[PDB]
Amino acid sequence: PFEMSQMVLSDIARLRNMPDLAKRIESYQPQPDPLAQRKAELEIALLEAQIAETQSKAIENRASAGYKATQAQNVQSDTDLKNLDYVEQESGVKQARDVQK
Amino acid sequence: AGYKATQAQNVQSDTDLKNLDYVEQESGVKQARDVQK
Repeated sequence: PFEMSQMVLSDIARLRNMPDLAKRIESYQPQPDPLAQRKAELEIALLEAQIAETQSKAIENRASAGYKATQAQNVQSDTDLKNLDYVEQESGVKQARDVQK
Repeated sequence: AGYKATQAQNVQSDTDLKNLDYVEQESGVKQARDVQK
């Protein structure tokens, strides 16, 4: 850490008959930039947001697969109805039913 | 995802109705009901 570098630099300055420069190098306390810490916190928050968004996307994909299976079942039922109607038309059952009424 | 599950449930209900209509048509229940009126 730079704190011990401060001690070494202050000792060098004090030994070379420059005491004022040493008292500065000693009195200097470095402070972190609040903007950088804010940026790091926002980056962490954004990363968790992307994780949540990906989880929600996977859930939506599963739901879409289920609805796309239900649609296939409904299509199969519609196909069965179409086959029944075709059989009735070919065999003349519809004509007989219409004649009856 | 929730709305896409609700849609699946509605599709299942529609399929049940289609099966009921197919059974009624095959068994002639619809013809009897029409004859009654």
